[PDB]
Amino acid sequence: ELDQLRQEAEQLKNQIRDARKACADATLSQITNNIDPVGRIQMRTRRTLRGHLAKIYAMHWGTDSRLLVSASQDGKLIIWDSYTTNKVHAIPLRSSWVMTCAYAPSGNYVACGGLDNICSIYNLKTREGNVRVSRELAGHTGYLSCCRFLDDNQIVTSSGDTTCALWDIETGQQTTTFTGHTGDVMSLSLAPDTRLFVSGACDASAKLWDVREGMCRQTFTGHESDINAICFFPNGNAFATGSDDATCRLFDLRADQELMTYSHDNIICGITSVSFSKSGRLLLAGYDDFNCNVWDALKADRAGVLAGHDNRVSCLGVTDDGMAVATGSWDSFLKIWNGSS
Amino acid sequence: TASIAQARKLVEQLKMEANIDRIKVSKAAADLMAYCEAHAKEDPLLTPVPASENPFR
Amino acid sequence: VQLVESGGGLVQPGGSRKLSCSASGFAFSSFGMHWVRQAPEKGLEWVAYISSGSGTIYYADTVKGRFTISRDDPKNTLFLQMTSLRSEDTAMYYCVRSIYYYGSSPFDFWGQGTTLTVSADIVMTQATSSVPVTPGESVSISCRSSKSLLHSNGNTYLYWFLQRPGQSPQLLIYRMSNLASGVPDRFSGSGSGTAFTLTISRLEAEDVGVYYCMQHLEYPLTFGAGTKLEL
Amino acid sequence: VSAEDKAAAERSKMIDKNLREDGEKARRTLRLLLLGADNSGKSTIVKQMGIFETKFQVDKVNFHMFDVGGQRDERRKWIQCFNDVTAIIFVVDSSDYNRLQEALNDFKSIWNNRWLRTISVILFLNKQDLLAEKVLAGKSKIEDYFPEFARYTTPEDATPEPGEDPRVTRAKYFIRKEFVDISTASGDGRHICYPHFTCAVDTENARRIFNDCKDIILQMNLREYNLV
Amino acid sequence: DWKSSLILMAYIIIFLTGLPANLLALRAFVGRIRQPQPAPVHILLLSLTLADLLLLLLLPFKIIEAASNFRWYLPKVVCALTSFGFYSSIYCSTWLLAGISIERYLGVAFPVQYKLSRRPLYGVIAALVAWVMSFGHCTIVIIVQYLNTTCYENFTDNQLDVVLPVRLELCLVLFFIPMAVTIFCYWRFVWIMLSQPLGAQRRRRAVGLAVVTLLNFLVCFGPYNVSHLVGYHQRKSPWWRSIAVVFSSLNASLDPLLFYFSS
Ligand SMILES: Cc1noc(C)c1-c1ccc(C(=O)N2[C@@H](c3ccccc3Cl)SC[C@H]2C(=O)O)cc1
Ligand SMILES: CC(C)CCC[C@@H](C)[C@H]1CC[C@H]2[C@@H]3CC=C4C[C@@H](O)CC[C@]4(C)[C@H]3CC[C@]12C
Ligand SMILES: CC(C)[C@H](C(=O)Nc1nccs1)c1ccc(Cl)cc1
Ligand SMILES: CCCCCCCCCCCCCCCC(=O)O
Repeated sequence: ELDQLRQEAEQLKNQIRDARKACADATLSQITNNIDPVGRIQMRTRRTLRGHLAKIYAMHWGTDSRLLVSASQDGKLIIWDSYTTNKVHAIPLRSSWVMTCAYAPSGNYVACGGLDNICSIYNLKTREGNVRVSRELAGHTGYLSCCRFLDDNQIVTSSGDTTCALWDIETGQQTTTFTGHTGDVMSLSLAPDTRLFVSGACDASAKLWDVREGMCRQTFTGHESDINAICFFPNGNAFATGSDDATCRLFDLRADQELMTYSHDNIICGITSVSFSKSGRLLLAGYDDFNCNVWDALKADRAGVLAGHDNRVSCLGVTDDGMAVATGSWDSFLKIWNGSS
Repeated sequence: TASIAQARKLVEQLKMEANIDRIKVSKAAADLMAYCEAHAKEDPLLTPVPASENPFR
Repeated sequence: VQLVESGGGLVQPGGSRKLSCSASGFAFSSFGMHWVRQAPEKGLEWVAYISSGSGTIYYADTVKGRFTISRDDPKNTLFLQMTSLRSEDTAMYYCVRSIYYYGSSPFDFWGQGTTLTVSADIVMTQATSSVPVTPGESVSISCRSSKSLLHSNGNTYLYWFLQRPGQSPQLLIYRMSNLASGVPDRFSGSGSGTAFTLTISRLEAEDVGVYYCMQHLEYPLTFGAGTKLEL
Repeated sequence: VSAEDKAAAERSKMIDKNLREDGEKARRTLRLLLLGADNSGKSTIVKQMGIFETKFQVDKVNFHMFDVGGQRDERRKWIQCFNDVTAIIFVVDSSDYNRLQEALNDFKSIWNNRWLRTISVILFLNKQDLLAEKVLAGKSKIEDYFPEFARYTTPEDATPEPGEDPRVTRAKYFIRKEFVDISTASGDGRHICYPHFTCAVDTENARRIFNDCKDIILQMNLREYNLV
Repeated sequence: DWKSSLILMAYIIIFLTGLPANLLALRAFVGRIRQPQPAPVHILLLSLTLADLLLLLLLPFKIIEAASNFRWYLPKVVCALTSFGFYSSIYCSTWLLAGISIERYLGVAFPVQYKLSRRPLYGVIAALVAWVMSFGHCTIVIIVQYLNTTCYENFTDNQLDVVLPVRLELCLVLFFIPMAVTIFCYWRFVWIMLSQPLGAQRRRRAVGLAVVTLLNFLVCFGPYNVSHLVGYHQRKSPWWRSIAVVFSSLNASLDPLLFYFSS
């Protein structure tokens, strides 16, 4: 049984690998080298948001591209007004070890999660005028690393117990649980259609899941270390991964293989956050070197370095209209970066 | 044994992953290139916008 | 969410009266509170306002000095000390809460009100004061301001209120575009920086009342003359 | 600024004031992380007390200790959060030599962690009485698992304050030096490991954790004034 | 002249080396004043770099003054607008450095109870008592002389009847108080950082860098202030006052090295 089974696995993997080789008929490089390069993307610190007293661990732009929510080990979950650097809300978290935060598409709710293995949903728009926790989603046997609302009542959370789960806020029970990862899941990225969602795990692999089907569809390998952050191409047919091996990788949902590796000998630290631009031509990517290096998605050429921060760029994010980039770091400063002509 | 059950799962999963209609990288790549070029005018980080429009100006 | 105001009877001219506004059901310390009067058989006008934390206090030019405001966070009570009352001061004083952040709904809840009987401002004009209309059709309520309420931030600060007969004003639309929570989708608002209109698609029996305009671009807050909607 | 943006700015100022007050209130406590094996008896260290937070006060200084139970077997990818802890209280069972090598591997992994390159470690050798009884009996030999013990002799000019036979002192200092070798093979002086000995019944563990956070904080103060 | 020749050289080195360094230092020190929860030390260290820079940015005038063999000075009031900047920054540093010494005793004698009770204000109260008791104690003097109505150096006996005595106070109130607290504080730091049974992180590089910082202070901001006294006794303005202030300025280019640049 174990012999024949591993044998089956081996020959199946052989098929997958060889099938992938077949597809490879060219490279993104040999198909993109004839296009004009982006040039040099220079970004200034257009706004600095301060008030946190500890390392910022996550951020998430609202759907209006104006409000963002930042979570830090201070124990607070602030709702910034990025246009005027005003703190709309300051939610005191039950546990001061938050590792992720999320803003619902509706703008009505926010979520936080950390080492308490509980996702707390806060009702920002309440009649009493105070943001109070509306539901605590317990049932995870590991630290929470990422959470994303589906529309307003389903939230997909990835924990350190090698499982990702789809929740029902009204009932508080896991509608569907996703298994298959052999290591801690560090990030997830919902597709624009909110029908598929990927997850980057510490097993140096990424899996494409289906929220309705409840099981994985594709798996992707090629990273030499843990995947700290993952994103999604705006078209929904590709995604990018940020690993600890200092190389970003762009995968595809159809060719089922990596496309281009964003590497440089100057940088040896791992990528902490990966965020795509509105058009998908620019690949923002934070690094542990305190610098967010902007990568050309179709060229793997460093267009620019957002060099402002003083400790690891911990979270990233691009507005829904693509008008700004917000990078949060362990120095408690959240800086909004915008490009000027 | 739990082991054979676990390995059984893998085989089933691996099978699913194997039987998937993959298209050539040439097509996928071109599609990403297209999207970027089609939505290129509208990305205010690759194509800086006039000061009037940078709401963060 | 409930505001009860008590302490209004009859006061001789030139006397002193203390008003109390009891708050219970929401975060009182996080809400800025206003005092709004309403003379009998007349419109309503702003009187005083104290921010959250008692930081900034603004009085209307006609009540400055004579009236002093004071909130009490520990037991959620709002006070309005009255000194040297005049014969024109007899009005029903309302307790209104207002929270100010990005996307909030100021002037959302109004108190029951207490009756008192004494023995450079943007004037909002509502030329039409009585529109006899039947349920089912659509009635448009107009407003106009001397100064363009449109601000550089992109928000036109004009609010609307509904005063049912023998009731308290209820917020319908804030910032001229956003519908207040609980208000039916039948109400709609539009206009420009100077011209403002209020439109109702389908009118039911509960829409009978007086509609008052509102301005929030500058501290002196001014209401409209009102537009009664007779059945 | 409009009338509703001035009030929004006032609300933001009040939020800032509350945040600063909360930060000032929370800055008076020292944060610690307790790490160790299942048989290490980690919980019993400070005695009279998903994260089992333990708060004890000594010399009018409030200590916060975060025992991260459950989670998964690995201690990585969650230890990034504990980058600002003053010290790490590593507890190891020194009486079970079968799992002693894996304890050395765990300590090596903790010491060489990239995010703990500046966080000191307060190491506790738990189960002193069991170790003494085991080496007194002689049924289990330390040299059986560690061949270098037989050639290793007692450290010259040591400090064996309690009145035990040379075998107990030799074994105790052998384990202590085995941990210290990994402690000093790296760190380049940015952080140091303080080894102690715990009998699973002593109430002075809090004092040792304190007297040692006064040399972790003193070293940190020396680094701010560039006197080190 | 021979004496003036070297003094010029002293200033050009004290200016060529310190100005870049103090500016590099001002960069980092401004940055740490911004990061969350600045420490009482970072406020005092920025203050030292600013006060030091003013001496360096006012050194040009001193350079040309001696360059013109203490003559050929077309500017007039400048001699009471630049002097009040050189002979005041010297006394503001003597006080900040005596405040970067109570921070180093209250941070080695009480290590924990200081990390848990250091509020940035405690460093602004100190940065003011230095400025208020330095620029203030010199302002009063320049204003008083204006009320009564070469370069604030050669004086008449009638002036020496007022200049010599006022100098004594600027030596027994703006140096003997700061020097006392530096010697007491940098005696305990040395004694405590030696007693501590734990070598841990180059404790020697500490009991050593502290002794340099005391000796630097006593050999830079000390020779000049010893002149005020010699003058009162010798009923004259000692010429060596001109060379003493050369050392008092050396501590504007030596401070960036001993406090910022990491060996
Ligand atoms: C008072 C008065 N009335 O007439 C005279 C003459 C004075 C008078 C002025 C100055 C001094 C005097 O020695 N100073 C002061 C000074 C020097 C230069 C510029 C401004 C100032 Cl405040 S500060 C340092 C000290 C110094 O030079 O080292 C003594 C006495
Ligand atoms: C002493 C003379 C020569 C120089 C004057 C410098 C002193 C008095 C001034 C200049 C800049 C000032 C600082 C600028 C801003 C801050 C940041 C704040 O979080 C604490 C106060 C603090 C740190 C100020 C304290 C006082 C300060 C340091
Ligand atoms: C007295 C010595 C230690 C001191 C000194 O060089 N300090 C140091 N700075 C940087 C390294 S050592 C000095 C001051 C003034 C003169 Cl004129 C000569 C020497
Ligand atoms: C010159 C600036 C100094 C700023 C830092 C001040 C820190 C003071 C902390 C120690 C005060 C005394 C504490 C109690 C004494 C004790 O422990 O017995």
